[PDB]
Amino acid sequence: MREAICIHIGQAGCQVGNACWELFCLEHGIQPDGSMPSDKCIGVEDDAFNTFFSETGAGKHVPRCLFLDLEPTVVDEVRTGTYRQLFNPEQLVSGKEDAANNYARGHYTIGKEIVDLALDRIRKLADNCTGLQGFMVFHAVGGGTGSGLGALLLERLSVDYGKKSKLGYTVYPSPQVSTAVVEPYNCVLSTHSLLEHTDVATMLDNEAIYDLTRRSLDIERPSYTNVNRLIGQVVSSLTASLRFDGALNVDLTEFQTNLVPYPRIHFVLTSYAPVVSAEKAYHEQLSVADITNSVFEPAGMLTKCDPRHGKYMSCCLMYRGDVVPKDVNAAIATIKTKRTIQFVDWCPTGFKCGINYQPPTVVPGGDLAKVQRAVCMIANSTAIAEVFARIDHKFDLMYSKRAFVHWYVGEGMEEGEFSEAREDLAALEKDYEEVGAES
Amino acid sequence: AYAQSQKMQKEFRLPMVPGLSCGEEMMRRNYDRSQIHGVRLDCATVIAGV
Amino acid sequence: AEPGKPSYSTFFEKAKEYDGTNVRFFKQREAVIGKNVGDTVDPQKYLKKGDGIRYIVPATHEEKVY
Amino acid sequence: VPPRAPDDVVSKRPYPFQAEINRKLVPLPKDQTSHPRTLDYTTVGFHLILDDGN
Amino acid sequence: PVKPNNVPRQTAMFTRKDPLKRSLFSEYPYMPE
Amino acid sequence: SVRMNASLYSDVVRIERGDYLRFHCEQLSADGRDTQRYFFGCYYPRWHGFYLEEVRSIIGNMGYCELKHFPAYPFDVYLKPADVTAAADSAKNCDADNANATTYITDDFQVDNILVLGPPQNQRDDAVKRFKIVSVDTSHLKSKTFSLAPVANLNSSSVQNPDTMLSTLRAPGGERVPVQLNSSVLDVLTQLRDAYIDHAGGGIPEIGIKAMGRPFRKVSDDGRRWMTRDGVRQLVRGSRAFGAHADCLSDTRHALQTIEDMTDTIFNAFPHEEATYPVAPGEEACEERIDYDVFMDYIRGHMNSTRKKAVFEVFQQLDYDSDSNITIKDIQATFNAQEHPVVVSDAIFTAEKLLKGFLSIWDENQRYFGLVPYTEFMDYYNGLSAIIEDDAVFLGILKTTWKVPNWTIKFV
Amino acid sequence: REIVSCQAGQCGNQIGSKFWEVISDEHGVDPTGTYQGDSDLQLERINVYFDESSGGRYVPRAVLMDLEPGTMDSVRAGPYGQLFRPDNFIFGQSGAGNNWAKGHYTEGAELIDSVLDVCRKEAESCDCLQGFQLSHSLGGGTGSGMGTLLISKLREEYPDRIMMTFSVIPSPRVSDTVVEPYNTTLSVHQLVENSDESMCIDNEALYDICFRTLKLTTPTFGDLNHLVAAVMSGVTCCLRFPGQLNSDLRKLAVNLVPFPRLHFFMMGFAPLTSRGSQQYRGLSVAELTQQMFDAKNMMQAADPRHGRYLTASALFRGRMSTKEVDEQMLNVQNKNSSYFIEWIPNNIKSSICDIPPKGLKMSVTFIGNNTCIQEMFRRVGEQFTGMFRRKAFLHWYTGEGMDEMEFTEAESNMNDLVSEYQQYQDATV
Amino acid sequence: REIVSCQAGQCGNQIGSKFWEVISDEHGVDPTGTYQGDSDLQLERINVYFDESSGGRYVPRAVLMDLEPGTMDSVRAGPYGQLFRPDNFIFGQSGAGNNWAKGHYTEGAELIDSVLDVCRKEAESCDCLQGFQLSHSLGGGTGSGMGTLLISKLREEYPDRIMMTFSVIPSPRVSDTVVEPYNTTLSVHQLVENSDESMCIDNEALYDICFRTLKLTTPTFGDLNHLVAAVMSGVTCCLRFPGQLNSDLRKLAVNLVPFPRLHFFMMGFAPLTSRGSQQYRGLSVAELTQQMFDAKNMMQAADPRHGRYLTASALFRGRMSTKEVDEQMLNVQNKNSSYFIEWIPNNIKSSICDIPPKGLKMSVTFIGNNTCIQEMFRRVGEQFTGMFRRKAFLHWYTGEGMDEMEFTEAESNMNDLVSEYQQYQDATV
Ligand SMILES: Nc1nc2c(ncn2[C@@H]2O[C@H](COP(=O)(O)OP(=O)(O)OP(=O)(O)O)[C@@H](O)[C@H]2O)c(=O)[nH]1
Ligand SMILES: Nc1ncnc2c1ncn2[C@@H]1O[C@H](COP(=O)(O)OP(=O)(O)OP(=O)(O)O)[C@@H](O)[C@H]1O
Ligand SMILES: Nc1nc2c(ncn2[C@@H]2O[C@H](COP(=O)(O)OP(=O)(O)O)[C@@H](O)[C@H]2O)c(=O)[nH]1
Ligand SMILES: Nc1nc2c(ncn2[C@@H]2O[C@H](COP(=O)(O)OP(=O)(O)O)[C@@H](O)[C@H]2O)c(=O)[nH]1
Ligand SMILES: [Ca+2]
Ligand SMILES: [Mg+2]
Repeated sequence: MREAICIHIGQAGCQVGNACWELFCLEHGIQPDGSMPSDKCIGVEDDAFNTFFSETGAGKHVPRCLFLDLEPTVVDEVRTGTYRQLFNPEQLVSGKEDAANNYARGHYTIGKEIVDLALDRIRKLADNCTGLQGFMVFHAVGGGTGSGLGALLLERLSVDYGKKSKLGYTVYPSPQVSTAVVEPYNCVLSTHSLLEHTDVATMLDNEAIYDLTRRSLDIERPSYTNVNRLIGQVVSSLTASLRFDGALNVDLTEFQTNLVPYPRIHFVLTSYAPVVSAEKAYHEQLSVADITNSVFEPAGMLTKCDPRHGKYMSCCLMYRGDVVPKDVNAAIATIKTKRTIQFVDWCPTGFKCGINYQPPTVVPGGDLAKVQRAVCMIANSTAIAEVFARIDHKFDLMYSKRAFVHWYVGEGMEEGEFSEAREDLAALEKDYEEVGAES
Repeated sequence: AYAQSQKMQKEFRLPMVPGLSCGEEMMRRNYDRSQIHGVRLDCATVIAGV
Repeated sequence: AEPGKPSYSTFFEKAKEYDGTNVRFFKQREAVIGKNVGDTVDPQKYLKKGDGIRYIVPATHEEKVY
Repeated sequence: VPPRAPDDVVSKRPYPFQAEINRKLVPLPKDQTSHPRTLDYTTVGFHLILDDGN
Repeated sequence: PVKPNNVPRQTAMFTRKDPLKRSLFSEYPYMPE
Repeated sequence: SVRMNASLYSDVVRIERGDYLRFHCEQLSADGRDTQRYFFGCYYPRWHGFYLEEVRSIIGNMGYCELKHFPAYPFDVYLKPADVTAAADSAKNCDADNANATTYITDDFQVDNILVLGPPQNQRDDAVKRFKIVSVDTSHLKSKTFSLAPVANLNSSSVQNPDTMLSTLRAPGGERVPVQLNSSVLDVLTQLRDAYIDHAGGGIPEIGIKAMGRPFRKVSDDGRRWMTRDGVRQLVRGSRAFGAHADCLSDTRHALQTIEDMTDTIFNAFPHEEATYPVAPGEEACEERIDYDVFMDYIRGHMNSTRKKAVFEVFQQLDYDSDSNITIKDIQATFNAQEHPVVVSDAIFTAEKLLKGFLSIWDENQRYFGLVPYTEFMDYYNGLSAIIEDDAVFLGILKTTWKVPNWTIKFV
Repeated sequence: REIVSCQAGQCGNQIGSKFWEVISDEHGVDPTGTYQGDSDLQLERINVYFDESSGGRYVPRAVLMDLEPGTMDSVRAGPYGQLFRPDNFIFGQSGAGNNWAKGHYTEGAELIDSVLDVCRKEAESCDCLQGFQLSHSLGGGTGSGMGTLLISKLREEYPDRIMMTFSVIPSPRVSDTVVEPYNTTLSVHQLVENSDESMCIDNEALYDICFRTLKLTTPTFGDLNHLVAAVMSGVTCCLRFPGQLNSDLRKLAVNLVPFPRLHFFMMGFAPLTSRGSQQYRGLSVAELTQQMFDAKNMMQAADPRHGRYLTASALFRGRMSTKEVDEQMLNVQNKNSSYFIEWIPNNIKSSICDIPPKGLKMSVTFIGNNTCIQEMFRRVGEQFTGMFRRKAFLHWYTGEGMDEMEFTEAESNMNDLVSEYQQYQDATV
Repeated sequence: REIVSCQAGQCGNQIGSKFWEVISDEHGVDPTGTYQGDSDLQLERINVYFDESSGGRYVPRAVLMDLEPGTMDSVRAGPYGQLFRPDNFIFGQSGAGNNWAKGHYTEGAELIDSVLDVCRKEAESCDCLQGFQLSHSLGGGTGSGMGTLLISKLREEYPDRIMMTFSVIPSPRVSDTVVEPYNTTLSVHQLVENSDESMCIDNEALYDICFRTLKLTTPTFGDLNHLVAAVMSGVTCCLRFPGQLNSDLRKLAVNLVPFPRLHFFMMGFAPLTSRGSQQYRGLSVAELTQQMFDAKNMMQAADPRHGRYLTASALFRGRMSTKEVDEQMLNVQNKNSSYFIEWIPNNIKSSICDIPPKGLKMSVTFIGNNTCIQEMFRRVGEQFTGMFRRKAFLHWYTGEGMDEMEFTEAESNMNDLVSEYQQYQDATV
């Protein structure tokens, strides 16, 4: 019951999933070897690990995750790391040659010889689940594998699994910094998949996470490890509603109905608070109102897209820990009283609240100070057209004289696919503007 | 054997950081190049004694 | 005519219909037969402009479900 | 014919502290720290419960 | 005098240890209330 | 049926028959990283020559871990001196060394033998290391080697020749130095042990001699956790029985003198490794030192191989990083204080409170916070081995103290 | 996965000899083939460059290949010579005479049968060949002509596999061969039309590095080839060791070659300190990037000031944090947008490897597709016009079977490449 | 199952002498005829080539054949010459003159009755004789003529028994007999209709293998005979020893002879490695396949590049995995379809035996019915036509009783055979 299948695609998805699972194992009680102490279990009928782990008769708790990469450079690290015993030897699928920042290579030449094995692993994960809420795919559309093979896997999953919910946590290209030159191409090519075959899309660009780590975690050397730790914390905060009981329990579709107003309007920004260091934790009034204000501030958000420059459509706040409904409602009221953030006219309430009694647990050697109360934001807002317009401008600049297009053409794509993807993303941005426009 | 112990003991090579080598090969005074390719079938392979 | 290689094979060939399972993963080491090229080398028949070998796989239209 | 001169040999230990120089690809062990989790009702409580009613 | 044969080029690309302002790539403007 | 289980080289599959003795051995050191390593080698009697290899399991091309071998000591006719007493004299002259040198013998390659190859041929080891033979196969052996020299130096087990310390430095091929303790030094050691049981560790003798091991946590290049005179004086001060009123100058001086001559007695009782004086500042100099192992053989009894291996197995199961360190959170999540008789039937202690007390037992590592070294673990179970006599009881205690999965995680 | 390396000519053979010395030191390989290494990660991915034998001896996937067996004798009698396989040595009976025609059509045509016979074996001896890497000099006869013949046949047989050609481009000031313009012009268009990513290296820039960047007293070709060995190891460190942001040869090609003909890059290594200079500089990501983009550190002699960077790539090594490295690699663009290209946002590719080189805190290798290599191409072409206009040193090539219009069509490719570089440098948005 | 061997001429005598050297070493049989081996499998099937006497001495089932008793006495003086039965040495009084005419018609006939008598006695002694075997040279006088006579008479007397023949082919480079074209022409048209299959052995191929591949400074004719005897012994490895996939001489014939006249094969052995190079390589089934299909290891001097493999057979020795021996046979066809015939899917038969030869990890004998035997046939036909046009050395054959019609129809048969191979070389599906 309440299972959610994690699908990590690409290198970035692999490290994000590694962080997510090292957080989940310590959250529930599972050791790095995959076993679970009898004490980390209320009784014979305890089932918190059920949604994320399957209990084997030999005592292991195998995660319900599929790691998937076209090169072994990350799965071998996983199999040499601390969770080799935890992770199933299968459901850890790797290829031989990487797509090498090529959507064409990941979606038309080498992703096609991997997608059916990936689907078989996904099916063997799902048939073990009697109450599967949905899939949670972690990837970065910046690279080649996560864009191409991610799109292929999303398409085939949408084809074969019908109307199962699909949360795509994707690391979009950042407005300023990037680690590729064909990354705008990859993002523009994968945006159609992220729009149609991803039921709810979440933006996790490295930029806002880096700035947040610098300014709030007091970390002079932020890195991918810290970014993935924070992303895993956000994922755990969102999905803990069905893991631990609370005053306002929600499920996947339960917050999806309140989050998604229209089928094409499902891209939602994310934020987390109080994401602060141990030194800063004992210097600040970590109240529910304070953490809610930090959430609604762009400082705490994980995507470089200012909502105060746009209009909110539906904000879902997952509170965890010692929160109280009165504190939640008072925070919501003092957020309405602020005029820096405007809700769309046709959505008077625009607020979903989900309260969970389990406070977040910090990984040892981590950076987040474990705070007794926390809150995560999944907000649908019209401001998100900013990032799509900017990546469209980057794509237009790159494609003005058809640079770097010969690989995409020669690895199994028509020249018109770029134009089709560009017009699809332009239509997406235009429909965000139409829905955000006043009556 | 003590002599066998010293013979086993060997010096481990320094790391080859670029730009820190100083042309050590110039201090050989005899540069005769034995013709080990084309006239030698063994190609000067080194094999230990029995 | 050829019937096509069976699904879920661990044996890989070149330019044939391939199952989506990771068949290439199980390729083992291969013995090759050389072909004489010194005879084909000809100073008169030389390298032209635009004559380089480019690996271009055919592009097949893929329908997108909306 | 004069005999050839012997090849000049460099000393094996030019620097007084050459021994300290490390020659291992991974010299330092990975840094790892751990803190004991605070035991509380949150550790085992607040867990979803399923029973058959039987 | 025998002079070394050096390429006649000079350096042009310079960076810093913590170049960007406050190690924040972009800082959101504040709208008052 | 004969060849169904046969390999490429089974005796039935091969038409040729070979003469060799195949021995698996493991290195002896305080380092858990080294103790994890497994070694295999073989001895050919035709040439009286044996080779040694280390096996490591890391992922191959197919995505799953594979075992492969790294030359630990290449094939060679290794020679040991016939006379350990005359080894020093033979080292002076080349001809005397040749006369004294003898090749190894098949009798040397029995189980539990402690063999020494000399300087390492690989960089995995930084000094001369001892190899304990854990298994021997003589199925393909057809001939028995005999030493040509009249006097024979044979590798022997530590249990085979007790009250001896093996020192690789003094003589090539490994040698045994007897340890002589009189009744005075012996019962002084027992009293020091008992004062540690009472004062540093509280009521619990396990924590008592765990507190003993505190000044002796560093592991040298050759393993063999050493005791310098400063370490011994720290041990005497930690024994804590030698106390004085701080306001009384005469009493303070008397206590200091008692600590000094107690340290002198303890240090001089045990055999000393000769100090080294390297010419260059780079090469490490070692002071006069005694082995923590030979000291603890007397101060807490003798531990047998099964007990030692059970200790190592528990440590390996608790250690996931394969870095010879256990996190305090791992210690917390695996202590089984909750099903403990005292909390369940006796109700003297509560589960959480006993668990947090056990967490407080482990001292903080200066280098890495929240990490429990294998020296920590070995000293703590030295406590249990000292306090109990029955090997079956020790095995049961190790089975029941840690809620470990007991799966076989050794690569072999 | 695996990378197979061929080394042509005396220059390329010495380059590969020092490269294999460096790789053997990095992976802990004794010259006697037996393993001697230090960490587990060394043998996690040693098979990319080494094939194992029955006894565990590791033999490089190296094809030593040249008409003069003297360099073969030198490399095999050297310190790490006993590492190479015997059959991997291919030798003729007479030298190339520094003649592209002799190396490419008369002498190299007879040896190419055995060259390809051993090269196919070494290429299919691995589970998944990533690509080919040929080290050579364009000024010589056997290194340039016969090496490009090998490149053409290897591309014909393996169209999809990636190709690198570490070519040591000559310079008139350091002209160590008078037919260097002819040989270079004949080989550059072969590289253009049959090499996935060439690698231009110039003795002028290496010597400038040795004089001012290193301040070496008497640096010999061993010291000089240490740098090319460093960059050759750096371009595959991502394959050989795990990293936070891994990459590969096809990764570099895709992120660095905007158009098929523009695949020529200029190299650079950092850190690279002078003799008495370590105590005067603190090794950090900032100074790594400063020396990487630093002009004199470019080990190909062409001033980046006069050109604009089409693409750049930085293969950083060592345990780091990605935020500082991409801070540096974005801020360099931010305050040097004049030296970059506007219509390609973020001309820079970044890769991170978790294993630093032997005895270094950090390191980086630079791949630079700067448009100012058109200056080197034009300087080669002008002197090619000078020699070809008077038929000087042309009777050798004509009598070795080649036709005169070969030179004309190669220089036509030169002019086309120069024109493409110029019209992509001056193009606007 | 028993195989009885015949040794025709001095070529056959020395070849069979070294063959019995190899067989005695394999079965642990000393020259005195006793057994000092260390395995039961030596006695398990020792009856295939040996017959035990009353005293336990193992006499080989061998017949020796020569007009020249000089080679007879040399074999007797050999280290293992006492093994053969004294009555199995059949010799004449006059030499063969290196003449097929007097080796097949005049002097061959006066001894053919006695040699048939002794062969018949050997077949009687055999519990159920599976195959006659012959070792000889087509270019000789008595090895060729009397060998053809005996194989023909064996064909009529034993039509249901396998007829192995091991024929040494001449070559212009090695040519040490001016009438090699005549003898080969007169012998090929006998072996076509009198031998079930006939692999060809060529001395320049042997020399090339022992020089370029095996790298012996002074390889002797003795270990050249050892090299041929290795395959001659491995052809019946499954006959003499158990295996997961056994096969015998008829199994080879039926899986290697698509049509009755197309039965001219080539040997191949692996691992044939120079001692100075096999320290550098790791013995494996994959490179055993690489060698067996490699042109330089083809111990008949006719490349497979210009021909298409009708059928092939790989008899592996040593415990192995069936696919690691099977993909190496399959994907070779998959990737070299230009060198394999389409209308014969899976051209290679594989066989596995548990016992490998002495001092080896594992071995393999390759037997290929490649279409390139037409090259040898065309060469010998052209040489024969050149000599026959001027009737050179024809008087030595016509004075012994032949007529030109025999030569004309033998040459016509060989030309039909070369046309016959060419038709399937260029045949379409
Ligand atoms: N959060 C996070 N993002 C990462 C990490 N590693 C890479 N990325 C992001 O991934 C983007 C590029 O994708 P890649 O790293 O190449 O991974 P990929 O999508 O699988 O592409 P390939 O490497 O070609 O397979 C970069 O812009 C990074 O922002 C990581 O460890 N954590
Ligand atoms: N409590 C312990 N549990 C497990 N291993 C230990 C413990 N204490 C020490 N060791 C290690 O076990 C090994 C035993 O050391 P050593 O060979 O000197 O012992 P010994 O007393 O001479 O002989 P024996 O091993 O036969 O008991 C060393 O590597 C030591 O570091
Ligand atoms: N870096 C480096 N360059 C070299 C070396 N040997 C030769 N060269 C360069 O190669 C050019 C001459 O080419 P050459 O070596 O004769 O080519 P070959 O005739 O094909 O072997 C000269 O300009 C040298 O600068 C070497 O060992 N290292
Ligand atoms: N393999 C092998 N070949 C041989 C031997 N003797 C001769 N030959 C080859 O056979 C050819 C000539 O055979 P020949 O001596 O006339 O045979 P003969 O008629 O019995 O004397 C030559 O080309 C030799 O290379 C031998 O003992 N072994
Ligand atoms: Ca650990
Ligand atoms: Mg990747």
